[PDB]
Amino acid sequence: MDNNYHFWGNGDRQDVSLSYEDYYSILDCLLDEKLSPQGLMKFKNLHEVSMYGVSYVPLYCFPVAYGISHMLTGKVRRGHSGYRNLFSLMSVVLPFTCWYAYTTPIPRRLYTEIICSNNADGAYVRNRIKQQKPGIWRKLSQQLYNKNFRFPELNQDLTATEFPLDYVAPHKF
Amino acid sequence: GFETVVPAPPTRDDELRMIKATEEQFLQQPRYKLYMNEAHRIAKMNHGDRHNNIRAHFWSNFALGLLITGPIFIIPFGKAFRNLRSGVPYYFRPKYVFTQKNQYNQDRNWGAMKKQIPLWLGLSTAYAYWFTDFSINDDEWLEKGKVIYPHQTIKVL
Amino acid sequence: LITNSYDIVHSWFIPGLGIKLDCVPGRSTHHTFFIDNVGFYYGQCAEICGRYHHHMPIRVCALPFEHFLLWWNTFGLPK
Amino acid sequence: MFRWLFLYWYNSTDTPSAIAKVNLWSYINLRLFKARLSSSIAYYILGLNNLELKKLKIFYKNTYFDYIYLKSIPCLFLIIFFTNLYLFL
Amino acid sequence: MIWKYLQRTNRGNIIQAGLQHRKFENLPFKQNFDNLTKAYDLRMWYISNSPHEAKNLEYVNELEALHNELNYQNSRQFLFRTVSFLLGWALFYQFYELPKTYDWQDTQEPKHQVPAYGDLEEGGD
Amino acid sequence: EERYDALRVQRRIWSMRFYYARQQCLYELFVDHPDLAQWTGTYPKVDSSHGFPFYSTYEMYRDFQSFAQWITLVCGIYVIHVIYNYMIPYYWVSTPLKNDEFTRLRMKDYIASTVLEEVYGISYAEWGWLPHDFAYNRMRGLAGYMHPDDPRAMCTSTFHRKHKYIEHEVEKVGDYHHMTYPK
Amino acid sequence: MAQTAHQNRYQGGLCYAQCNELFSFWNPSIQQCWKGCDFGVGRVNDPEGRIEAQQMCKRWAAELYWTYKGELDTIKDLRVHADMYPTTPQNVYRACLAGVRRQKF
Amino acid sequence: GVGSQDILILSVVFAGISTTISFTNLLITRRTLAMPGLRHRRVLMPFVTISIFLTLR
Amino acid sequence: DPPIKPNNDFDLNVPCTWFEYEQEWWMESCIQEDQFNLPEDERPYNTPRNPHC
Amino acid sequence: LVRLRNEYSPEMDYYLSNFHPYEMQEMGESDTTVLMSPYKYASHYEYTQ
Amino acid sequence: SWAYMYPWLKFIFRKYLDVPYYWFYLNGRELGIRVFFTDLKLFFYGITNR
Amino acid sequence: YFSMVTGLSGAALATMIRLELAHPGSPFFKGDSLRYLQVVTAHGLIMVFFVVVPILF
Amino acid sequence: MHDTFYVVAHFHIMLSGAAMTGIFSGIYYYFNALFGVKYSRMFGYMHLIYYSGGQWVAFVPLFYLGFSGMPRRIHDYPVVFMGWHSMSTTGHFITLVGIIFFFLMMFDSHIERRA
Amino acid sequence: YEAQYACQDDMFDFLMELAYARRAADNFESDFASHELTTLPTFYDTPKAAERKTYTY
Ligand SMILES: [Cu+2]
Ligand SMILES: [Cu+2]
Ligand SMILES: [Mg+2]
Ligand SMILES: [Zn+2]
Repeated sequence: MDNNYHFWGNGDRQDVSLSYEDYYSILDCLLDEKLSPQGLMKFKNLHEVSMYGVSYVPLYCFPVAYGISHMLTGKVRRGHSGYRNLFSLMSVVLPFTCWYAYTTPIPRRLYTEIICSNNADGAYVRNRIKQQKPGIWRKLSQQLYNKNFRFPELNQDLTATEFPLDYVAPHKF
Repeated sequence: GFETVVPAPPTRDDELRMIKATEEQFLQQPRYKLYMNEAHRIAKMNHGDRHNNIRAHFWSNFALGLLITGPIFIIPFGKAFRNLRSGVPYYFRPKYVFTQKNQYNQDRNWGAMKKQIPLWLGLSTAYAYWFTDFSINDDEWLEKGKVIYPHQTIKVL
Repeated sequence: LITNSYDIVHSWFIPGLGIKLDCVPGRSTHHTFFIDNVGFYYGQCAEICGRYHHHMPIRVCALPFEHFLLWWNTFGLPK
Repeated sequence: MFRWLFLYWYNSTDTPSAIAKVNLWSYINLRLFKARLSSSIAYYILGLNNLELKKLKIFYKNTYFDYIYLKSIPCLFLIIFFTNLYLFL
Repeated sequence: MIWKYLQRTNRGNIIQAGLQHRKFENLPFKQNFDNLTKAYDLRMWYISNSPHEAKNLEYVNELEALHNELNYQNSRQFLFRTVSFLLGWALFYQFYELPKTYDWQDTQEPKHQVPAYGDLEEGGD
Repeated sequence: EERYDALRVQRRIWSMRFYYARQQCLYELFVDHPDLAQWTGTYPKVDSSHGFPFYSTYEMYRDFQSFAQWITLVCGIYVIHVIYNYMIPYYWVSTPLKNDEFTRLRMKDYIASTVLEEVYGISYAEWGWLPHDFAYNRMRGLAGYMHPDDPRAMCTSTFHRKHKYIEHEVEKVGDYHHMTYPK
Repeated sequence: MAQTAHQNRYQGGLCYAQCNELFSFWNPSIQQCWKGCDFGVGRVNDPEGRIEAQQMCKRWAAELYWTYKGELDTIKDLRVHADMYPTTPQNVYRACLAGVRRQKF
Repeated sequence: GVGSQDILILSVVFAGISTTISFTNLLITRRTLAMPGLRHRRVLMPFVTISIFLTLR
Repeated sequence: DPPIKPNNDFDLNVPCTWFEYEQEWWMESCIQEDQFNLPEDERPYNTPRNPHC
Repeated sequence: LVRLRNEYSPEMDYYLSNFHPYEMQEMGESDTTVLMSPYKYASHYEYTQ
Repeated sequence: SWAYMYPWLKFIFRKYLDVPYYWFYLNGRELGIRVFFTDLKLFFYGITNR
Repeated sequence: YFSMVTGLSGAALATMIRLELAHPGSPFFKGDSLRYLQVVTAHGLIMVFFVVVPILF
Repeated sequence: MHDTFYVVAHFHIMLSGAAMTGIFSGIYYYFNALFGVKYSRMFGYMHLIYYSGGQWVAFVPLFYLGFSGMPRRIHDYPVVFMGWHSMSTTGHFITLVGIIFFFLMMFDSHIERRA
Repeated sequence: YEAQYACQDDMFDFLMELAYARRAADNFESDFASHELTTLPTFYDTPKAAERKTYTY
C-alpha cells in the first residue's frame, strides 16, 4: 500500500491502538529513570508524532463540525451572513467531534512497540499501566488479547495461578 | 558496548598523512554548497544530499500527482457545478461585490475553478506525500548524527 | 562584584570611576571591576529608595596590592 | 439601462422636473442603478474628427479547469523530466 | 488514443447546463422549502439570463416575496433544529456520568500553600 | 546585433503583457470594488475625457506613496536578527536534560552571546587607544580573557598585536617571558 | 582568538581551518587548538621542535588552569572529540596538542 | 505606605481613562467628519494637526 | 454645511496658463543671482560647424 | 458658487451629473450592528438577513 | 467566556515553540505535513475499527 | 484657562523643588525627604499629564 | 550619566524650553482666534526674553552638575554643588518673571481692545 | 563553591531552605522526573551513547 511503512509514526490496522487521551494518561504514570535509553527514544519519537497529531486533529474534524453546524441552522447557506450562528454552533459542535476523535484509538508502530515489547521496558510500561491506570489497562488488555498477544499482565491469562485484578469482559476463547 | 584499542599518538609522518587527507577532502566541497567548517559539516552535507534526493522524487510525484488528479478527480468534481440541487442551472450568488458575469459561463466556471484549484493542489500534495519514499533520510534512533572527520573518509599513501 | 539588594532597587554609583551598578532584589548581577590607579573614590545611591536616599554614601579605596594585603591581614583576616 | 455616461446624460426625460410634474418617484428608477460601466478598459484617443473610444481587453474571465489542465501538461512533463535528470545526474 | 479521452474535452463541461426537468415534474402539493427554493432558483436564473425587462421585473417582485417566505420557513427550521439540539445537549449531560476522577495536582502547590521561604521573604540575613 | 534586438523586443513584450493584464485587473477592481481599489492605492482609472465625471470616484489614499524605507529596512533586519537568536532559542530548552544538557545549553547560549561586532571592537582598537593606553589595555585584555572556556574570547581579534601607529613596549609579537602576559 | 597570534581566523591558514573542522562551532576548544597552531609554526618539522611544542602546550595548560605536577603526564587518552570543552587543564592540553598535530610547515 | 502612592496609581488610571476619551473623540472626528477633500491627505492639513493625529495614534 | 476641498479629475484638467512661465522662475533666479556670466566680448563665436549637423 | 434651490426647475436638473448617486446600503434599518472582521471593516457595509 | 481555556492553547503551541532550527542538526527531522497525512490515514483506520 | 491654573500649580511645585535645592542643608523642607520626594513626583506627573497634555490636546 | 542631573537637564531643556516655547508660539500665533483681540507687543517681548533666559540659566548649570556626579532625587547634596544649584534656582525665578509677563500681556491685551 | 559563586547569600538561603525541605523527605529528583518522555528527540539521545562520540588525535 503506502511507501512509508518504515515510518515509526505510521501504522497498519492490526497495530496497538491508543487514543490521544489514553496516551497522555499513560504518560502521566511513568518515570524516565526506569526506562532504558531505547525506551526513552521510543517515547520521544512518539512525543513528536503525537504533538503534531494533537495539533492536527481539530483540522481533521473541522469539515464534519462545519456540516453539522450548517445542518443545525437549517437548509439556507447565508455565507458571510450566517457566520455568527454558524461559528457559535461550531464552537459547540467542533469540541464534540474532537471528543469523538480524541476518544478514538488509532494504531501506531510506536504504540505497538512501547506496550508489546518483550524487553524490560515493555514489562515496566505494562505493569505501570496495569496498576496506576486500571481502566485504561482493562481496555488495553482486551485489545492486546484480541490481537494474539500473550503477556502475564493481561487479565485474560489462562496460564496464570493468580486471579485477575479486574473484571474479565466476555470474549471468544 | 565494548571499547577499541587506542593507538599511540601519531608520529610526524602520520600527522602529515592526516593533514593531506583533510586538505584533499576540503578540496572536494562544491563552491555552491555553503556549509561552514565544523565537526558535523560532513555529516550535515551527507544529510543534505539525501534530503535533496528526496526532494527531487517528491516534486516528480507532485507533478505526476497533478496529472493523475486532472481527469480522475477534479474534472468529475467540476461536473457538479452544472446544476444546483433544485435542478436550475448554475447562477451567480454574489457575496459583496456584484461582479458583472457578462461572459458565457463566467460565474459557473469561476466558482468551479475556485473550488477545484485548491482541491487539485491538495490532492496532488496528498499523492506526493503518499507515494514518495523518505526511507533514505529516516533515522528512527538518530544514529546518523555521528561526527565524521575528513581524514577518516580519505586514505593517503 | 556580585550586586544584589535586600529590599528594593538601589544604585551603587561611583562618579570618579564613572560606573553605576544597579542592585536589584532577587538579581545576583555579576560585574567585572578593574581600577587602574591608586584612588579613594566617594559615591552615592542613584536610585530613589526612601528617607535616606541622599544620605547613603559610598567610600571605595583602590590600593596597590602590598597595601591591600596589609589591610587584608590586619583588618580582614581577623574577621 | 445605460452603459455610457455620454449616452446616459445626453437626453434624459426622467429628470426631477418631469417626474415632479407627475409626482411618482418609483424605487426601480434610482440613479444609483441607472448607469454602470463595462468593467473592461475603455480609454479615448483622438480620431479624425473627435474622440474615439478604444477598449483594452486582454484576457477572458470564463476559463474552466479543463483549459488550465490541458495547458499545464507540458509544464508538468518538463518538471518530471528535470527531476529525473537531476536524479540521474 | 490517449488524446481522445485525455485531451478531447467533454461537451457538458463547455456548454451551459440545461434545466433538469425531472425535478419539476412530480412536485408535492405543498408550499414547502423545496418548492419555494425551486421557484426562487428558476426566477433568479431567468433574470440572470433574460433580455426581456418586463418579465425580469415581475420576477424581481416575485423573488422578493419568495425571499420573505423562505426566511419564514428557515426560521421554523432554525427554531426546531436548535431547540432539539439544546434539549439533546441538556439530556445528554443529564444522563452522562461525568468523570470527576481527574488529577488534582494542578490545584496543589506545596511550596506556595506553605511558603517554603518563610521568615526569609522579608529581607533578613 | 539582430539577436540582441530580438531579445530586447521579447523582454518588452513580456513586461507589457504583465503590465496590461495587471491594468485590466486594476480597472475591474476600480469599477466593481471602489473601496478596495482606494485602499490598495489605485488611481481612478475611468477615462472621463468626454466631460461627464464618473458616478463613483474617490480621493486617493496614498498610504505607502527613500530614507524612511532604508531606515525601516535596517530596523526590521536588526529586529529579525534579534528574534532569530535571542527570543526563539530561549524556548528550546525549558526542562533539565538527561543527555548532553551542558552541550545543548552551550549551543543555545553561543548562538546568542557571541556577536560579530566584538571582533571589530578590537580589530580597530587604534581608534581611541593611544600607544601606551593600547599597551596597558592589551595586558588588561589578555588578563581579562584568560579563561579558556569562553566562546566570546574566540571570534575576537587577538591582543597579541602591536599598535599600528607605533609600538613602545612590544618589540616582537611572540617574545614574552610569561605565556599569559604580553611582557 | 584573543590569546592567539592573528587578528582573524583566516590568517591562521590551513591549520586554523582544521581546528575549526575538529570541534563543533560552539566549542571554545577551537581557540586552544589555534594556540597549538601557533606553537608548532617553525617547530613541527624539527624532530625536537615537536617535543618543544608539546612542552609549550603543557605549559600553556598549566598557566590557564591550576594543575598538579603529574596531572598532565598521566592522561590515559589524548584523543579529542567534538564536544570536548576546555573546562579542565587536561582538555586544554589535549586541544593544544591536537592543534600542534595539524600544523603543516 | 497606603496614601500618596495609591493616590498616584489610581490617578494614573483615571488619566488613562481621560486620554482614552480624548484620543477616541479626536481620531473618530478625523476618520468620520473630515471634509470631502481632506479625508486621507495627511500633507494638506496644518502640521500641528498631523502631529496631533500621529500622537493620538 | 461642510467646507470642501475639490479634487480635480486628471482627464478634465487643462494645461496651466495662469502665468505658467513662473513656476520655476524663483528657483532659477536664486541660482543666477550668484552666477557670473561671460561677456559677449569674450564668448567665442563663429566656431566651426559640427560635421554631421 | 451655485446656490441650489428647493425646486424642480430645469436649471437644477442641469447639475444632475455633478453628484454621486446616493447609496442605498445605509438607508432603512439594519439587522446587523457591525462586522467584527478587521479586514472588512469601515469599508464594507453590514449584510442583511 | 471562552478565556480561561488558554492553558490548552499553550499546551498545543508551546510544543511548536520549542522546536529548534532545522540546520542546527539536533535531530534533522521535519515531520509536519508527513504526520498530517499519516494521521489522516490513521484516523480513517481508527474510526473504521471503532 | 484650566491649563493656566494647572501650569501655575506645576510652576509652584517646581519652585518648591528649586527652593529645597538652593543650597545644601534642606532650607525648604528642613530635613523632610519624603515630602520632597512627593513634591518631585507631583511636579513631574502634573507637568506631563496635566499641563502639557491638557494644553496641546 | 544615568539617574543624574545630566538627564534632568536634557529633558528639562527639551520639555520645558522647547515644548513650552512652541506652545507660546502657538498662543501668540492664534491670539486673535483664541481671544478675539490682538496681543500687546511690550509684555509679549518681556515674556519672550525672560522665559528664554530663565530656561537657559536654569538648565545649563544642571548639565554642569550632571557632569560632576549629581544624582537626581536627593534633597541634600555634597557642598561642592551648591554654587551651580543656586544659579539654576536663579534661572527658575527668571522663568517665573517671564510667566508673570505672560499673564500681564493677556491683561494688557484686553485693556487694549484692538481688532 | 560554584553554586556559592553564582548565587547571592539571599538566593543561596532560599535554595538551602528548599534543600532542607527535600532532604528531610529524601526526595531524589529521579523519583519524580518524567519530562524526558515529553521532550523532543536529539542526536544526543541515542541508545548507544558511548559510540556516538568520534575520537581523533
Ligand atoms: Cu538607596
Ligand atoms: Cu537610593
Ligand atoms: Mg535607575
Ligand atoms: Zn471592499
